[PDB]
Amino acid sequence: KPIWEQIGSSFINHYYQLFDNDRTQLGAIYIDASCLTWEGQQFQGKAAIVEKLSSLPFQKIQHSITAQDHQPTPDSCIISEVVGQLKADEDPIMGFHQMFLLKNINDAWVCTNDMFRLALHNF
Amino acid sequence: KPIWEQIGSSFINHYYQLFDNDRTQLGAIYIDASCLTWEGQQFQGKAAIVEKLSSLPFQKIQHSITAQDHQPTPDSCIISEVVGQLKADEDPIMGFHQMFLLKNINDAWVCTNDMFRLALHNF
Repeated sequence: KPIWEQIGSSFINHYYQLFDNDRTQLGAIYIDASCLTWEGQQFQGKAAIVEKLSSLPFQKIQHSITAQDHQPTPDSCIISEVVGQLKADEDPIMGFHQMFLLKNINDAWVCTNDMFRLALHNF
Repeated sequence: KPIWEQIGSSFINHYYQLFDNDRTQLGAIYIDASCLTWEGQQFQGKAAIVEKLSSLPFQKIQHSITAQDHQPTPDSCIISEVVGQLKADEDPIMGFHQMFLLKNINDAWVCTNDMFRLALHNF
């Protein structure tokens, strides 16, 4: 795998790792200019984004990835796509799709753009 | 609508008009560094993208957008997300998801990163 795939796959892994153990720690991977579109709702900046994710009414959450793709961009960013399922407490299993735009700032890969959508009908 | 939504939306609309009515003209929206991932397979560079699009086995296709989201990025690009359905010739209706990274180059909006995937779930 090319370097953008190694970085992206690793960022994806670390992201869900954090999200699934303590989403209040996701601030380390967003910056003030970060944009998040979560089920059509928009949020900008590390504070507002973490607040939104933290507000999700779940105690236990687990992401399982069924597919991911990564590409390099001309401004040296990495764009990543992920599809999978999520198990939050006793809720029925739900499919999700997520997109990330990554940029290296201050020698750290951060997410500048995040778009998340859930499957309307699940098995 | 914010400017990034107006531009992303018109680009999306244009891309599908081209795809559904004259796909041989799709190369015009890409540049040499553009990258495409088609149903999980990678085509890096305009030449490979163009050849792959030219190879599509369908004679006629129709796309219908059901949802879209757009965001501005720090380097002034626009990241777009499209959810919809598509029907090719006699194949059954299928769900799809597509992501586009847009950048104004030589003062024209072009797509630098394109990720297309068929979808079994309705996002």
